[PDB]
Amino acid sequence: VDLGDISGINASVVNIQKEIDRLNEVAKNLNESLIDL
Amino acid sequence: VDLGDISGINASVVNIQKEIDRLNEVAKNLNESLIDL
Amino acid sequence: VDLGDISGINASVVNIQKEIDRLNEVAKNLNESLIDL
Amino acid sequence: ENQKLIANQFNSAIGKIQDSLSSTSSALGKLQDVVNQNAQALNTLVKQLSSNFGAISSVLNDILSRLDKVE
Amino acid sequence: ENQKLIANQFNSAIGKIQDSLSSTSSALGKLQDVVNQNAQALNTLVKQLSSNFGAISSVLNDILSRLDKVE
Amino acid sequence: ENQKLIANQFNSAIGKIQDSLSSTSSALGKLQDVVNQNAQALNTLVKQLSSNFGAISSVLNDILSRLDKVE
Repeated sequence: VDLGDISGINASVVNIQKEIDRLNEVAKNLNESLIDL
Repeated sequence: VDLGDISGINASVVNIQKEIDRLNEVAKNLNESLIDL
Repeated sequence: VDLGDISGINASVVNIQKEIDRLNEVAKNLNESLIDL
Repeated sequence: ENQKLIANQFNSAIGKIQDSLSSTSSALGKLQDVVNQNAQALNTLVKQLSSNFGAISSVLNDILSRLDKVE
Repeated sequence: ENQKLIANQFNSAIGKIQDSLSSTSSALGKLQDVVNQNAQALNTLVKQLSSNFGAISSVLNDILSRLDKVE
Repeated sequence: ENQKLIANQFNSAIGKIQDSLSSTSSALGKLQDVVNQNAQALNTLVKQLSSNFGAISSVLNDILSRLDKVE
């Protein structure tokens, strides 16, 4: 008996930390775009 | 024979409903920021 | 012996390509909203 | 005239940002639904696999037991 | 002068919001790719597990059958 | 007066867009955490399933072997 091999089944990981960091950076930098007449 | 125990393998769930609700709330409230000269 | 049937276990797929395309379309169209006095 | 231009451009930009926020909310909702469905699917698979390997362990134990009875 | 200030601040804010929208689009695309890959992976695992437990069921059935033939 | 109105509306809109960007960042972070946890979970399940079917294959091989020794 030779059972099927499943060792190849793999699940990727996501690395969107750059984009989350950029979103928070822009949410912080938008205070430099406020208008002070 | 004692097969390996897998009962501990668990997958978390995500609950970003607060953030989706906030996004829709802001998309609705941005009509209060339109300019009417 | 009749082992349990797992063939019904299925994982959905996500199709948010419309929304990603709309986000990029808006990021491109926001150049038409820049102010040129 | 310049004030009307600023106001029109700002209203256009706010409309486009509202569209973008609605698109982001829809995308996050769909991703939440799919990730939660796959989480429930993996949990159901883990549970039923636990049951199935339990059954396999029991039947292999019975086999080995009577087996041993044979010789 | 105040109009030029409003225009400059608005252009800066629109540039930053364009950057944020591009970042959100990239993040949603990556999350879509990864969630879809894991969905295909779970589906492939479920299929091949179905086949594998089918084989195990068949071989255990043959074992129990000849087994029964023994005694 | 109209300049103060434009400035106030723009500051309000930038505040709301900052809130929306913080919400999107939080949502993307939570989705990343959950997708990565489910990825690690599927990988752990695949590994331990490989080990478990390896054990099952070995024990079925031993069974079939002594089995064959029987008749």
